[PDB]
Amino acid sequence: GSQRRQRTHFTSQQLQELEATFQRNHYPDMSTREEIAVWTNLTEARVRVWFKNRRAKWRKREEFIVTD
Repeated sequence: GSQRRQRTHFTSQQLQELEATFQRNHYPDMSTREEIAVWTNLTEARVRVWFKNRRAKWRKREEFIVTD
């Protein structure tokens, strides 16, 4: 098949809830991936793919580092 809308698997609003919930949860699971997807019109696979790409991008950006 193919996509019903011209989107890069996310919207400019969904990406904000993903990078916000990434602050409270750095490693979501089947239950927590669904918890964020449920009110953002996503599925757990979109969340898993996004967090996988975000960890790979975080390491170039150094968005969080432990200072202790």
